[PDB]
Amino acid sequence: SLTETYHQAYQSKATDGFYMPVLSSSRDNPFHPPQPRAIAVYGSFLARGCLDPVSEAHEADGPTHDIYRLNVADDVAPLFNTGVVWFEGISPKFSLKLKTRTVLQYIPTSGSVLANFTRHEPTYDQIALDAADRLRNLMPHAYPAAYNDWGWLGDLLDSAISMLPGVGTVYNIAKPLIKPAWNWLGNKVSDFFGNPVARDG
Amino acid sequence: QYIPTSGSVLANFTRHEPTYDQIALDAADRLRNLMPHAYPAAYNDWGWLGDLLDSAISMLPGVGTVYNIAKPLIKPAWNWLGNKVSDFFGNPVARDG
Amino acid sequence: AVVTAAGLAWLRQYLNPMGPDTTSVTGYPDGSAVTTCIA
Amino acid sequence: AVVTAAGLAWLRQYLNPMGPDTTSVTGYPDGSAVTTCIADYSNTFNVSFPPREALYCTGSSSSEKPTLVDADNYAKIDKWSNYDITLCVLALPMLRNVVMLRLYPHTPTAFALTEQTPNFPQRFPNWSVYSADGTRFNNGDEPGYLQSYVYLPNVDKHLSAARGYRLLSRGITGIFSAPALETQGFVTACQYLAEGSIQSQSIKSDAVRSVTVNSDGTVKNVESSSQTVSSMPRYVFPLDGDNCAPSSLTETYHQAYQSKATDGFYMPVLSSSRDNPFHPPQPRAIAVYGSFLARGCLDPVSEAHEADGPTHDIYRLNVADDVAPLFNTGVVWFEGISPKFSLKLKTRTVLQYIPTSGSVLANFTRHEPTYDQIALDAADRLRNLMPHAYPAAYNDWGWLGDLLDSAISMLPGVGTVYNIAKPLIKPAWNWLGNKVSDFFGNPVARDG
Amino acid sequence: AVVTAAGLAWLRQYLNPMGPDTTSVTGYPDGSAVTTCIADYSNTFNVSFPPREALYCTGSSSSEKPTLVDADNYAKIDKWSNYDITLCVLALPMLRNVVMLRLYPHTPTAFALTEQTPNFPQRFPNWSVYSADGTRFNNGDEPGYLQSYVYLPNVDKHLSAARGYRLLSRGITGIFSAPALETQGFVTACQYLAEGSIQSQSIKSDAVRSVTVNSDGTVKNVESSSQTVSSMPRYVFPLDGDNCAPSSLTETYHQAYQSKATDGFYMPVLSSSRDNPFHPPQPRAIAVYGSFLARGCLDPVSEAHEADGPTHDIYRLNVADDVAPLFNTGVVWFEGISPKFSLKLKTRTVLQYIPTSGSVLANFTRHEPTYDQIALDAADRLRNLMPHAYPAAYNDWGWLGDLLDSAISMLPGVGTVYNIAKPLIKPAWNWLGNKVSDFFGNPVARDG
Amino acid sequence: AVVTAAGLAWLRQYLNPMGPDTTSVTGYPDGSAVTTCIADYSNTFNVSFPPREALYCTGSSSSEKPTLVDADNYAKIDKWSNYDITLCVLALPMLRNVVMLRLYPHTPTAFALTEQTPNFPQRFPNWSVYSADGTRFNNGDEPGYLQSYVYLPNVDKHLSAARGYRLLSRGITGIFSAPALETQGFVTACQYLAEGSIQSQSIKSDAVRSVTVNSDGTVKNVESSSQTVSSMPRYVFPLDGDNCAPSSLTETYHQAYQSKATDGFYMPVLSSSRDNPFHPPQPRAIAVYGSFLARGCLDPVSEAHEADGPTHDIYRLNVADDVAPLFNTGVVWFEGISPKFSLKLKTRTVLQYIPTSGSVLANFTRHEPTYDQIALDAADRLRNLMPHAYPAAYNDWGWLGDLLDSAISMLPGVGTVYNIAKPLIKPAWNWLGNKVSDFFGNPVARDG
Repeated sequence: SLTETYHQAYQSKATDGFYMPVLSSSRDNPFHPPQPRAIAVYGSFLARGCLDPVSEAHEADGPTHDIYRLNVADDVAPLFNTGVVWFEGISPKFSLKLKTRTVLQYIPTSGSVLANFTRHEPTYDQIALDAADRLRNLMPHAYPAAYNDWGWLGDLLDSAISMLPGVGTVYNIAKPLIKPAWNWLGNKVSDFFGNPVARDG
Repeated sequence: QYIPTSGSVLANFTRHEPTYDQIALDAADRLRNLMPHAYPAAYNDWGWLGDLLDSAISMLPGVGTVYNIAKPLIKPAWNWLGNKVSDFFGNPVARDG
Repeated sequence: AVVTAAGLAWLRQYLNPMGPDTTSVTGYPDGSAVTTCIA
Repeated sequence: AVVTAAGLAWLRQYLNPMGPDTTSVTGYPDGSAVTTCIADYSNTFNVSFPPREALYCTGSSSSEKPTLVDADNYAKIDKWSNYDITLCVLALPMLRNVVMLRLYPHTPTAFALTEQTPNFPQRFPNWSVYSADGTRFNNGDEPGYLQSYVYLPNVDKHLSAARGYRLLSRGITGIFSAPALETQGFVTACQYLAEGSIQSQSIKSDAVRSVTVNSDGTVKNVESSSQTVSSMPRYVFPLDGDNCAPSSLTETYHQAYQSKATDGFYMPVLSSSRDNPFHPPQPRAIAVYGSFLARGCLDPVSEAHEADGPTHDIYRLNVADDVAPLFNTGVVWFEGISPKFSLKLKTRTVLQYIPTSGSVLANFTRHEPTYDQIALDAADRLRNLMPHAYPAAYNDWGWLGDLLDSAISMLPGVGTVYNIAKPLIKPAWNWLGNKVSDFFGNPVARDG
Repeated sequence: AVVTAAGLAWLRQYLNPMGPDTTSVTGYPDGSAVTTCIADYSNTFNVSFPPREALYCTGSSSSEKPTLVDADNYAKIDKWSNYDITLCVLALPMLRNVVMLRLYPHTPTAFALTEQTPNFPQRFPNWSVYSADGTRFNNGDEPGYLQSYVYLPNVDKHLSAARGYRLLSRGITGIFSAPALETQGFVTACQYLAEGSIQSQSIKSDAVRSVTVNSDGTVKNVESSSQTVSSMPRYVFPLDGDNCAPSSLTETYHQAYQSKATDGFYMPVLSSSRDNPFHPPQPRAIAVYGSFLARGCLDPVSEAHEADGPTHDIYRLNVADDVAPLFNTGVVWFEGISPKFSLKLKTRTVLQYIPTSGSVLANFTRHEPTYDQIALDAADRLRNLMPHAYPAAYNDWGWLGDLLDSAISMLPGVGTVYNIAKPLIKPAWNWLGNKVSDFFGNPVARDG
Repeated sequence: AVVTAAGLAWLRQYLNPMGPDTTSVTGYPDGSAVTTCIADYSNTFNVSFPPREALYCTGSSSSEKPTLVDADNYAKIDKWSNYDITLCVLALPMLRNVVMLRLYPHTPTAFALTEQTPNFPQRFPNWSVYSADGTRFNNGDEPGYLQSYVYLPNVDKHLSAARGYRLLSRGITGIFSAPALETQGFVTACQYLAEGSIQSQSIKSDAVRSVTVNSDGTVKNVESSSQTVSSMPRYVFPLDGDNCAPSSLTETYHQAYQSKATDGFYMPVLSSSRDNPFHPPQPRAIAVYGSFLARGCLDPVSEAHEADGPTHDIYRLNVADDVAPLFNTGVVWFEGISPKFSLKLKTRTVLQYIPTSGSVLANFTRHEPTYDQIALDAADRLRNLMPHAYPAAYNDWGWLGDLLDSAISMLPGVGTVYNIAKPLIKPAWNWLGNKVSDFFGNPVARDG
């Protein structure tokens, strides 16, 4: 279902692993106070209830969606995507090395440990935020585990996407952007600028 | 618009063409406060729409402009009761229905 | 720097849903990159 | 005098239904001037050797009882799995039940059917067993082969809510896979027109024979109602079951496709007619013509024996459907297949509906009745040149479109504008020997 | 390379049968090289609300008795006359019985028929009543609608004395009239191909069940002759009765004609085929396809239940005739009609006969087998462009002939001599809004 | 843009099957791309007045007994031989049984058939007698005419071993001879399309009527199984038997051939269609449509009487065969023939087979699927111009090929390269008056 639905979904052989950078879905990232709360997942409703003309008594058993409690409490990062990866038909003697990197900003409370590690340099950059918002819909959902340090990033993708926001442009043309083909399964992979990606890992 | 679930009826009728247009969204946001709330039942196919209203509202968003001046925009008078109706550009609207 | 045909079509169908000119339907111009069906 | 873009797109989707570039569906270029919705059904199935729980008996065992599972006669089928097997897929022009799958212990001499109507034919995930002597299978008999129908339910749902339909294109891909050092086998595929029609077979009636011995009642109603009548009408396919063996198909049709099993197959089912009119949905019982035994009036006989003339056997499939007329019937055989195989069977069927008012289809209409006679003429011309099948991975043909459709579109009539597009030569589709050539002589290196 | 005069005359009489200039009849331009006589039947009828003496019951009341008049249930029909009514005229391709008229108290949801064969269908001046619950009407029931057949007797007389026939053209004019300040109502008209064929429905036979208790006679002839057989063959029309409501017809077909009731209608019934071969006269019972109820073999069922598969209901009209094949079926609805209306129904039917030797037709022969492929190609091309109907007074179209036929005759093939006759644009037949435009943009001011 | 050599050869063999230059057989130019073998059957028969030993009765005399010879009623047939006689040959499109011969004492008013199925129809050397009152003949009745079938056994043998067939061409030559000063008589010949189809006639069933008087058994199974059903399917030819008299044929068809008896005839049976597809061999009972007597539903009748509507009489020939579809049916009459005549009947039938694998035909294959649309278009164009027959010795027409085929091949479409080949004028085939003219005005002096 995920492969059919989402175009940027990543597929490959199990040996390729995966590398998913979770992306935000909003252009703003306001601070929020820590507030752990019990997490749950919406299910599906069974009784139609007032979805059809019914009596007053049956309004109560209207469309009520099942809520699956996880018995886990946490505070979530709003507007961040949910990722899901499947390894299908892998050997039962497998070994997965999971490596997670989570970087997040805090406002330390007075007399707390965080107060000893402070970055007093607040910068402002509207262009970067607009570029990230624009790139949100272009980047693939995942890459092979060894496909870090993409060549096309930074001064080609970021640059070539940097003049489009409004007309806030000083450099006329950086590089035309073509639709990449992330066909990892058939080894016919082309980057954002048509340059082929030979397997380096 | 729908995102069909797998093995559902909607999956047989799919448009695989996602387009991106920031200018159109900004123009709609700008026009939100100018358009009348309703029109006479027979007043479809407005002449002033599309390449006059949309165009003349299209250079204002930021400065994302290539065409210098399209058409100055004047405040319309939608006095349907007294038949003294003027469109967004001062052109009178004679009753066609 | 200029509006596209799809953006203009969406604007027309959003501002004039029952206009006779609007014949074909167009999606929201945001590049959602998902499989969509317009009804 | 020039083929439009819509006609070219329809030609591409008709000749290459499963091509990667084929994303937006386009209707038949005839200018029908009606409100229509084009539906595209893409389905994927994983066919393999079925387990015991997926097998059911077709004999009188499950006569009025529900589908009855095999009573652990699965040992013989495991013995089949000890040796190599044979796969057969038959794509009749039926809208739903897109293909019929058959498992054989070894390659048969013909595509035989059962004389008696089978009980509860099973959709793909479940199979049904048939005996080795060409009869329905009850528990304790000798299994001959397995049979299943690959069913599309959305097609049925949409056909129910439609005033008219017509099949635009159909393609079947057969991606084959097997464990390492176990990839032996050959694949054959062939298309041919089996123009079915609504016919009724000739049956006999029941005459009462009453001997009333009563003194007052001596009517003796011995009336001879044992005449010859016509059974219920069925859509009968004149498919050459006796001539559907692989070798006969290869030796008969020149465009038939043969290759190694690992290459799979990709069959773009074609149409045998130039016109594709709308037809009202009308499901009917599907049957297949057989052969006749009694010559009857084929020799000089009495007026009494003319009744039992050349009556052709009609095999009932116990499946009801509406078929796409004038579309080809396809047969593909996988011979010498390792029993631990896997077949990713993909199907893409695009068809145009006229939505019934208030139906769910009416919300997906698409109104541009384009008209392009050049595209239809090119499709008619190209019918005899395109091969019946290609390897599974041989999509996105370079010679298609700007090269083949252009080299054909200026042939019809005198409707020619360009001087000469490109000369057309006879291709050589020798996939077995790896010496494949296109319609213009360009070689093809294998991409799998 | 140029259309002859005979071909142009035939095209004019085919597209505009009731045009004022159409006086001399011309045959089909195919060079048949046979002795033929062209007959032109012009008939006029005055349809209005029937009195009590013109109404007859269709139920079992007149089963074997002759046509039985309404036993003063005419009070309910007068109550109909208190309100507005609905008229329907259905022009099937039947040669005689040119149209069928129906009176409704209000617009129906579908063009329904009776399941049981009606008794004594009545020709136009007499009507026959049908119940409100879709059944035949006996005295004391609830009348649902009135039905009549408009019959041409000369057509029957001439068809009897002919070796072969073919319909050349047919047109129906519907001049509407009503008292002053009582002219409300709308008129809709639509043509569509209902390609009938000779089919037999599936019926059940009668099995004898004898229990002979005699001591000497204990045969017990319990023979099961309750099999499924085919009824007598009938010419069945696949007309979408459930989809013949006015709104559905307008929303489905683009060329459908809608206007005010006072405008009447003028339907030039067209042909759906390029070839018009001669056919031998062969009257047959006329029936209409319905819908099916039991799915039968549309789902996996036992071999015993395959007999009662998707059997489509066939409604018998109790009318025998020979139909003109490939000619369109027309439906026109007058909704919201004042009950004190008047309809001058004119019909013009021109058809070619091959006279039987010694028959009365042999004295009216006319031998010039002209041949014109360009005219036939132009007629084929123009089928999808001409609207299905026009207002009653909209004869003698200026755009026809020198303008439309010329702008079409150079399209086919490369058979073009003149550089450019006139560009062709899409017309707008908006009779309701009085914004009508021709194929060349010229407006039309109303002439009535 | 130019007709190939294979297409020209096929055209020559199709229009002039018995021409002296026609030696090598060529297939249909459609590019079928299948393995085919062309078979050419040339047969010669010596028809004359049969002796007594060659005559058999068709009545109930030989009902289940074998063919029963005339019990010396041959005196009446000798009395026929005292006067002049009439010959009739009817070439139906049946593959075997190429023609049917009939001997009459005098010219009949129609080509009548027997209502009851005849017993043991006899192949050519043996004839079968039919009574003068249009019934089967038993010994002691009044003989009306003699009938025989001319049979090709090799055609049957080859049709048995073939997957598909199509008739390429057929010609029948009728060389006539008679003693000196005894050569009076006239010959007439005419071709016309009798497009048969697989139809079933409407028959009645047998309803049991049991009156069980037993005290315990009082079931009274009086079930009404006397309904109307369909008989076994037969291939029915709609040949105008009532309109097959010589004078009517001459007055109806312009291309009909008339001449003196000594001139014989030469009929190149033509095809009425542009497409000639392969068909699977499928022999079936052959029958002929007659006329109807009861009008039935042709008039307003009760729902009970609609069953016995216009039911057309179907005459069973008691002969089973497969026919060549869309090929013309030919009739030739020899009137006023001296009874001591002789007819050398030659037949040439060329047809293409698809050989069944392992059959005897597979050793005679000939693989060059040529494609020529121009030849097919020329054949379609020439159908209405060639006369239906020629004198027996009028082979090797000079106007054929370089003159007629060239003067026609540039007409279709705009596919014309040469400026002008030769103007085409209407020929005058007045063989009776010895004023014959070709398509170009060149006279023909008699060569016999």
